[PDB]
Amino acid sequence: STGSATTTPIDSLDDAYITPVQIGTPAQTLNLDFDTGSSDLWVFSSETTASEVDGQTIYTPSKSTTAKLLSGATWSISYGDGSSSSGDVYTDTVSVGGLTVTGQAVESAKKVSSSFTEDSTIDGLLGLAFSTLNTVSPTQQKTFFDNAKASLDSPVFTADLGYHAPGTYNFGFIDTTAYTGSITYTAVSTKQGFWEWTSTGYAVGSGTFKSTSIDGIADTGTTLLYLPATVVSAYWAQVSGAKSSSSVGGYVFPCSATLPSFTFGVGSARIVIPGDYIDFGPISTGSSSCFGGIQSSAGIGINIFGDVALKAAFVVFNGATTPTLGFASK
Ligand SMILES: NC(=O)NC1CCCCC1
Repeated sequence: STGSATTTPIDSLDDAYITPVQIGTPAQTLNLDFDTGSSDLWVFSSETTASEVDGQTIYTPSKSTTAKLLSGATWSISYGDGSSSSGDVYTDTVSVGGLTVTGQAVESAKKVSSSFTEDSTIDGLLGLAFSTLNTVSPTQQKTFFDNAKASLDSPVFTADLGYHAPGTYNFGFIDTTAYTGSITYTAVSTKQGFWEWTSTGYAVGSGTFKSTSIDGIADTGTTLLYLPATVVSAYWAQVSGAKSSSSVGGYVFPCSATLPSFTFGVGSARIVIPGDYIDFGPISTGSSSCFGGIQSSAGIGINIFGDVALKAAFVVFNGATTPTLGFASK
């Protein structure tokens, strides 16, 4: 089997991407944030505290003839950005882009934090990291990808995120028309439950490539590119008037600037992030200070190849017995 679904930016900055997901019988279509940095499929629901719902589409398990309460199971998650959600669990039929899993754990939110309530465009998350990070207790549950894997033509999914445009998530096949050149594969460590890999180095604009190992995660659920302070300082030193602002919470730059590109290494290959991809716009409406798309990871404890990096590539998440990542230009 295979599936193929279009992913759409939630706003004009590509702050996140939503992909329609069919849940239940008859189908209830919710727009989920596909997140390769977490392992829970959770939804706004008929159980969510009413004051915490503001425009999201909800899953109502009582209207699905295939929903079953997973007796005793609860979940509770806290993300890197400080947001959180918790609730109970149903099993139900879940389809993505024509690919169907029966008996998927659908985590129903009883509570969500303010950042979720305040984002009317995201109806929940669909986690695509390794199932070892799933929060369900007392019986940990499998991701949608882990449940689908055995039925797929090939045990893979691909992320093809657009810059200010729709893209695609494919399951079970590699669309050889979606990228240029060849795919370079690189080793993955699953020891922290993430798609964790080591970049071979970087370049700023037309500068010389610096060969240096940068361990980090491929995370579709993180907006920005978080890298060591040495690397980030080197990038923003090329932008007149850029500075790290403690008050704003990262590097800012004059909105009048033209930003340089940023290149990262995948083995002997190179992925170039155009400068425009690094512009996240005014810090506040009408400001001439703009927020940077490359930020320090110093305060995180891990480097994160988030959407700024991934949307410059066609990315293969290879879930073979020994997982690997693949990157191609496009
Ligand atoms: N994706 C995140 O922001 N945090 C993850 C940490 C590991 C457990 C699942 C959530």
